[PDB]
Amino acid sequence: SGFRKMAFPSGKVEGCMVQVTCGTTTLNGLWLDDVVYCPRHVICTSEDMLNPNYEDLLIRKSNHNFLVQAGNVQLRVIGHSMQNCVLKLKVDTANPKTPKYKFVRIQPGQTFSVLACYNGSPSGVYQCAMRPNFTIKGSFLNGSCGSVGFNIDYDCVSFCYMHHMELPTGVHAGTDLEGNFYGPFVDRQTAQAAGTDTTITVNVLAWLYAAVINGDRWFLNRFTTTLNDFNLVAMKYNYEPLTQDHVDILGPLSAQTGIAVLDMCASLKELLQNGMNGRTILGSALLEDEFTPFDVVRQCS
Amino acid sequence: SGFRKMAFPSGKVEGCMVQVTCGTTTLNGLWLDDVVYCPRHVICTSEDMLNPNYEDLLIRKSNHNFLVQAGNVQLRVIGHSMQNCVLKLKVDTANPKTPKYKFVRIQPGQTFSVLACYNGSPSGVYQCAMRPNFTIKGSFLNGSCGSVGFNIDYDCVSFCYMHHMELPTGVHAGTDLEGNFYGPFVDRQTAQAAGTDTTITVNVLAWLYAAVINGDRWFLNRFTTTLNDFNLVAMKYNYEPLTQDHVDILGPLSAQTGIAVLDMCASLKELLQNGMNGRTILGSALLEDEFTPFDVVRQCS
Ligand SMILES: c1ccc(-n2cnnn2)cc1
Ligand SMILES: [Cl-]
Ligand SMILES: [Cl-]
Repeated sequence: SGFRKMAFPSGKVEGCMVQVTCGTTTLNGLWLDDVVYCPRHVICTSEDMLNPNYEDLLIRKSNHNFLVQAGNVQLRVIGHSMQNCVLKLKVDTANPKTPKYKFVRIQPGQTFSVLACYNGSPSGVYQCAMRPNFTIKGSFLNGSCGSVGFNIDYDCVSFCYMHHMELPTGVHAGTDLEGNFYGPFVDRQTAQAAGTDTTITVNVLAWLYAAVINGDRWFLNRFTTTLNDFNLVAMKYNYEPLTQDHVDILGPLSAQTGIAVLDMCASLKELLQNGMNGRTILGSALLEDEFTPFDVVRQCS
Repeated sequence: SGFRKMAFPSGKVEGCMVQVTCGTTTLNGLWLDDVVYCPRHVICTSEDMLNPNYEDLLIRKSNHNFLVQAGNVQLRVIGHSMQNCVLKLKVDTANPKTPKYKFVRIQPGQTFSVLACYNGSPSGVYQCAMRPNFTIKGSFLNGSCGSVGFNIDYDCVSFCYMHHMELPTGVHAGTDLEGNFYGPFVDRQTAQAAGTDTTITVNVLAWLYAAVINGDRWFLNRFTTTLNDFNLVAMKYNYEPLTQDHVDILGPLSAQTGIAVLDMCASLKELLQNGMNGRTILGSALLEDEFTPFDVVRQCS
């Protein structure tokens, strides 16, 4: 028993991280087979921050303008191209530690592991969720650009996030591995701000199911609710709408615990009105929204 | 910016994990140089566990009683002995992936990373503190015995923990890598309970520094206090005594923020007496005590 924010083992991603330099700028890159992937903003200088013309800046570069380094080894670049907001440096060696892998774009609510890295060297690993406003709440300092997010299901690494920038409220924005941004953001230093965030309702419900599995029952009640009345209440606390999709997805946890989805919704409505009155759930005094239904089954018996 | 609970990158340890079987029991082992380390309880039947004599059960075993699998490869056991509550299985092959390592014993209040494993295969990684009552709050299911805890300093892995059991309240107990238990526990099926736990004061203060550095400041105040006055409030609230050594360790952070420890104690005093007056600090409605000063300095600089 127990329940914790748990990241994937990071070893397979570790053997892929390198350092990319261009001009006076150093950040991280991702070395798979004979390609290194990194943010395209590595090629910008001082007055290329507001309105860069990336196609114009790239055509002016030669291969020897890019210094790639894996530990002590210097890799040698033999070609370059751009795909959306990601740069692809072709190199003369294939990475011997390349795992089985794939690129996947995730949706709001999904979780993944981040491997934070500086100068091509891993620093730590933690779990994040894609927020409804298309940002993540991470821990990134100067030099962390090019760090990646991933899942590992059944020995295959799925890459889903590459870090590009921090927004004014202290939250983080990036792309998939095909270089398309999550949300309406752009790789320019013009003023930009995230939309107001909301709580991920389906995830909170999954976590209440986890608490019941781990032996907590104090917050249940004898009521139920319609799906519509639930949504009218929950939106007044900045919770995301629960859909029939989400109801279907909680079917297995429902069946294991014998508490119907709409009964558990009634419990959530009550918690929102009352708070916790000194108690905790799985060691938390807030309602947690960064564990998916799939994360709950994986971690629990 | 941002602040997250973060494990060390786990790859140097992932390369050391194997499966060990004796009769019908399977669990995890640690393969370093030409030895495999695992809990001595692997040799026990259900009935043995009620009241085991390990001296006698062990002399009755031989090398071929133990099956050791690294991936799909059998390791041959050529010797066997016991050190305290850990079994040492000598094998014919040195681990080509052995990192630079040593065995260390940690103190209460110190943190470390856990690599949860099942049938010799790494499953997840998370951070824990050694509680004052010598348990940890982990997440473990059957088959997790022999999973290990560790820190990394430069290139050197310091191994500090091996998982042995779950207590009735859902918390976890284990040994160092020399087989000595943390806390007053024994490796048998008998009645055992965790002592009443206490809050780690110096860590709570570290986390208040992290909050301030990340722009959370509401809980600050004009006041200061004394070690003596504070300690008498702490004793009442089941907080550990704060010592002059703790005050010194927090030195870098006092400097960085301009808030002195005894100033921060006044803030903490009010929070214990009054409450959080609703709010949250770094996304928590609890006072968090599982981050050390080093953890905070590491992450934030
Ligand atoms: C704009 C956005 C992000 C960055 N950085 C990424 N890693 N360090 N800095 C630099 C300029
Ligand atoms: Cl998804
Ligand atoms: Cl309220």
